[PDB]
Amino acid sequence: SYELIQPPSVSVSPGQTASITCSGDKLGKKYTCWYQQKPGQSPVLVIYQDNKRPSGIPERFSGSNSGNTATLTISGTQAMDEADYYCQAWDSSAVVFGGGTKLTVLGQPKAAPSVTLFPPSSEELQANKATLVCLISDFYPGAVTVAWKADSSPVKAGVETTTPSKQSNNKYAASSYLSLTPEQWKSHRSYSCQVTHEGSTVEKTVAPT
Amino acid sequence: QVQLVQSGAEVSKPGASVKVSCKASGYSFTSQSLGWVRQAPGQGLEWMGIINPSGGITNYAHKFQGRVTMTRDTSTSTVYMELSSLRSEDTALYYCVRDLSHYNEVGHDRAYYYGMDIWGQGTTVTVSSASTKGPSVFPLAPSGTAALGCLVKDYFPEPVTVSWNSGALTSGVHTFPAVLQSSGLYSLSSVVTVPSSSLGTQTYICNVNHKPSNTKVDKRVEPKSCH
Ligand SMILES: *[C@@H]1O[C@H](CO)[C@@H](O[C@@H]2O[C@H](CO)[C@@H](O[C@@H]3O[C@H](CO)[C@@H](O)[C@H](O)[C@@H]3O)[C@H](O)[C@H]2NC(C)=O)[C@H](O)[C@H]1NC(C)=O
Repeated sequence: SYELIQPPSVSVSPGQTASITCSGDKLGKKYTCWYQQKPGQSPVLVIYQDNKRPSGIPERFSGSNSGNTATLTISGTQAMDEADYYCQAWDSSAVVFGGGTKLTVLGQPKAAPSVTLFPPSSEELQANKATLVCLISDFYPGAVTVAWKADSSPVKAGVETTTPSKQSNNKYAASSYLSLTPEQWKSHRSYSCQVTHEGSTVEKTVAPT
Repeated sequence: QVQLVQSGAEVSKPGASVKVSCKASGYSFTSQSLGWVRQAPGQGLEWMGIINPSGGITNYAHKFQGRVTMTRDTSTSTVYMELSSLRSEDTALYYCVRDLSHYNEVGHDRAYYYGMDIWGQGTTVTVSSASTKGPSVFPLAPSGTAALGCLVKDYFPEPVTVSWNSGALTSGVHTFPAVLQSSGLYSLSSVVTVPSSSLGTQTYICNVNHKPSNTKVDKRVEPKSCH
């Protein structure tokens, strides 16, 4: 099944030019769309047929589709342009969406995340349950990806992560939980929480000892 | 004056079915195809399918074949989406969309790709069989500044309020949004960063309050044994 690859986050400053790419096998052969979803409202069509703007869409928004990549370009970005952007194409009449790109208009310098990894409390282990809590705080822009590791092997099941929310200091925070059996907890030497933020990874590690 | 208005929010049990409607207006109902796009909380957009009101032919995404039925009533300018055998991962915001494209799969001679130009406000669908349940609270003990908190686990339905030391401690406190587990119950965490020098002298108690179940629990977060 066809797939479109978008970067999860893209940052610019007010008045700068933002460029969001979307990659797919021979994407230049197909028609592409771009949708803008602001927090709390429905998506809005900003670009259709690779480079056409619906009436009422500002001319700052432009699109291009060539080779294997489609690109949405926003010149002179304003604060109101902060939103999630989705590319969209078709694979045998079936609509396909990209993963989405969070666009951030930087209102403060970037900040690396602070990562704290909590082992299961003895009160939870005594209740025949076990939950790992990875808390991420004080980062900006508000976009992180969390990856759990059993020793050195990735864990996929039992992982639940919240969307980054704003703190009182205008910075962002997020949480991720790894639920497993108490026996899964003792059977491994260590568990790891990897938080990648703006291309660099910060990881913490806990052990049953 | 083209607009799509959708039905109200729904809560459904796993295994059952849910039917959402969408009323179109501002244009001739039979002239454009209508489809459904859903979005799990915090996730991306996921297309479900479309129906051509002129003829009633449908085209569903492969993931939903056998589970979804889309119908239309031209007299009322309304389309419907029925999803059956509901599972927890069907909890999402369901968007009604107008697709100006022409698909061969719904009777058009020449396929033509345009896009979805009008979106409804969306219909929230929650899948869980849980009833009102008070939360259990577990401590996130700490070992310069130290991080401590408490885990508010398996409650229903949102929301839960969390304060620290009966509201006396507010600086550095962050209560995270809740996450819906596959069990159908909500869970969140509340953290507070404190100075390490206080851990032997200052007691830390988080106060949870679940109004739907009249549950108030106070949990003391002691430091751990080791360093
Ligand atoms: C022109 O052709 C269309 C088919 O392309 C005919 O539409 C079909 O009409 C039948 C009879 O009305 C529909 O079945 C009935 O639906 C009603 C809905 O209330 C129900 O009460 C009946 O028990 C029966 O199921 C059928 O759904 C419909 N097909 C489509 C695709 O819409 C139409 O009748 C033809 N026109 C003339 C003048 O013959």
